[PDB]
Amino acid sequence: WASGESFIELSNHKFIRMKRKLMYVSADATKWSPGDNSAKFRRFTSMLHNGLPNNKLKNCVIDALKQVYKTDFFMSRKLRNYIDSMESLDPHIKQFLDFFPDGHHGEVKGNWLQGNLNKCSSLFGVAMSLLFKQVWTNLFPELDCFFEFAHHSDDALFIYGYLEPVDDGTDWFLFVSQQIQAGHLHWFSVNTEMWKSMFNLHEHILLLGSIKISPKKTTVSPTNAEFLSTFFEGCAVSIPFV
Amino acid sequence: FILPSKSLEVAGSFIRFITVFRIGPGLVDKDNLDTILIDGDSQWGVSKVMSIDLNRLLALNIAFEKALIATATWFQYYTEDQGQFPLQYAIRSVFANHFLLAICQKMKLCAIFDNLRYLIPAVTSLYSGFPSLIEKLFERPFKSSLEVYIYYNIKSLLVALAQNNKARFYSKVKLLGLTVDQSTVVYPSFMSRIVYKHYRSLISEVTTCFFLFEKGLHGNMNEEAKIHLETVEWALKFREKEEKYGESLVENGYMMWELRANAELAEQQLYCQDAIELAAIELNK
Amino acid sequence: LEVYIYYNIKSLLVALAQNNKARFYSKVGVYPS
Amino acid sequence: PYYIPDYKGMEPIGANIEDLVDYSKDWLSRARNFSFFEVKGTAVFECFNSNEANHCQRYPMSRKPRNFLLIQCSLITSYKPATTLSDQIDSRRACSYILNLIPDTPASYLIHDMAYRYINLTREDMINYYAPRIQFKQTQNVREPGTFKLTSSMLRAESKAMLDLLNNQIESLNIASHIVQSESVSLITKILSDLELNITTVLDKFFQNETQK
Amino acid sequence: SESVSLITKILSDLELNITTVLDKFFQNETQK
Repeated sequence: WASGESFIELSNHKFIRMKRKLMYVSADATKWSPGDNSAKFRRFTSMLHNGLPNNKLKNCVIDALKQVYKTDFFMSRKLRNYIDSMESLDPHIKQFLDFFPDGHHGEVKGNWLQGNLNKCSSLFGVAMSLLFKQVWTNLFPELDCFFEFAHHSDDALFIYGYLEPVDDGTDWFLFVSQQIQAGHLHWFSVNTEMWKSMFNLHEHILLLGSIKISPKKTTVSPTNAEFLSTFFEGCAVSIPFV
Repeated sequence: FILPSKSLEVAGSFIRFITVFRIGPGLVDKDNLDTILIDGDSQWGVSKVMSIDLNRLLALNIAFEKALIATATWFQYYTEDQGQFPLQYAIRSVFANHFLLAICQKMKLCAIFDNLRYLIPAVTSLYSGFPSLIEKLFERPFKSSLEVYIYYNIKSLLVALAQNNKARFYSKVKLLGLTVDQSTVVYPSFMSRIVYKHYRSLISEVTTCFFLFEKGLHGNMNEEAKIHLETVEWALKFREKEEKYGESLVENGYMMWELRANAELAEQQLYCQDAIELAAIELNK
Repeated sequence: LEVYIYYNIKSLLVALAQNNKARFYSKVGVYPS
Repeated sequence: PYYIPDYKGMEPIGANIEDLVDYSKDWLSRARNFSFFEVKGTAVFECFNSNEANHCQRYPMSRKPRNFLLIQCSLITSYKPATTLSDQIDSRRACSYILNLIPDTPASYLIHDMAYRYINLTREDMINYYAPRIQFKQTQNVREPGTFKLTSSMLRAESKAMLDLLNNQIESLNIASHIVQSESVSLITKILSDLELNITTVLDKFFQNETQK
Repeated sequence: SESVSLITKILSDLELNITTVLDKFFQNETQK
């Protein structure tokens, strides 16, 4: 996609040249995070298409998800023994002990506590990313943008293709202003550095499904041999031999 | 000199000892000795009563082997990077560094190297979330001089790595089978005077240093209270959202019109039913 | 270059003023390069 | 034979993609802040300095950098692995060396007392001290091999006080100061420099040529 | 910050490695 060139169509049968550029985002989107609602999977499996003729297995999966919703967290013995002494740090320790009604076990909801739902969560993330792709394509039918991703275990790689002015002239800015004043309010976020708006919309749409791109440990870089090579090596090897 | 102490096979016990040695080149820190007994042109330093546990004792027992293994790993990685055997100077420098890191097993250094593993790529890329990773470095107090030395090295290395992003220019390279416009930009070693060609070798150096710290201190009570409090805090946040927005709405998820009329519902631990349905449709396609 | 030299001077002098005073009035040290 | 039960399931709801498109139009119409920060080189330095200031504010300062070297030692020559005979010879010479010095601190006093007690052990005690348990026999002082008993009579006042102390807040170094960083880098640089001074099948071929060399 | 970063980059780039009896003391200490 980047090799080719994009030309936009102004109303009076005119063409504006554009330069296609890419920038990649690496993130651990499907990595289990402590703040997550496992209940979001119930409607997903209610609507996901499977070749099965009936709904017995799908409904059984939904019922399992319902039962795994509420979990009884238990305080480890070492912490219980230790907490009986040195309670100088009263605020947070007091809140933590208040979480336990009887001082031995409390109720945890939503969070599924590092349970093995890797493939389910990754499939959910793929679904939400395809949703963002569809929404962005609907948003700017005129613009020739681009978006492709590929998960690997707990990682991801979102590639955003965007359009930048070639002549550095105001023709692109003039077109954007005309679109804005014509009623297309959303074009305000496209004239300068549209890839930022692409990523912001993508992250917001993911947040609509409770997925949160971590503000740390996510790197975004343009086409770079070293960045891609390190991503692919990280994909290939899981444990350092040392 | 081995003072009496509780038996090391009872958990939580310590063995208390004290060393006296002739002052000379080696693992000598003058300011942390108990005293230096002067003599006739010879000074004898005597340490303080130092108590170590079984984990630290066994870690000290295999310090030489661990340092040698880490040095050989660095040797292989250097040859893979450059293509030529390193000079004896770099070899001896990294052996000294690995030996000193294997000697001093402390939790602060382990955390520091763990964060540095993810700090290096965060300053190599174009944009990233490096401020949070930097803030992670200042969570526990700096107690000894080794920690300050390692912090100073990390700060210099990170600033140097981030400075390379001011000279980014577009070139033409062939990836796979297509010639594309990439954006290129030194990579100073962490424990020598050499420069690398790929920053992945820098990351490998840092990772090798991170794994010189035994997993025993990786499971200290200070690191278990952390996960307990994390789970409890997130549960309490879920309860707060539940009581503010009603249990049914949190557990079942809001609709589109609720989000458009509120816009504060778009948050972690809250999902939009319409969004899940639409994503299921998009994947069904 | 002038700004960098001034910044180094400022840091060194602030550190010396903070430190050497306590390392002065004990009775009748460490000075960074 | 078993049959999967009925359960409940869920019924679909009307989800309009165009509704999401309208919401996204409204969202993108306004101004939003990118959640990632551009790496600059000045920005990382500013972040480090700001966090240094915050760290200094959060913790009380300390002026005593605590110990890190758990076993302080020194060598000038090659080291031969210690055997039992060499252990006996070296313990004798070490006690002779210790008996010359004058202790200044309670730990040094205990050091001197224990060296004196070692030098004042009988021949049978020394034989059983270095003997294996197979040949080991109970004596008056060497209760177990490689150990000796030491009652309170031999220890002086300082050693007894230090033993009494043994038998029975949060602060960080000023990371932002030039003096602390310079002293730390100088000390660890000296330690590392002293740690590099030189001391006064088919795979074997490549091994000896490249790695062993 | 920008000035100190630039000058530190220059200084580090300048440090990078590139591939009678008085004479006895000189060659032993200063020349070495």
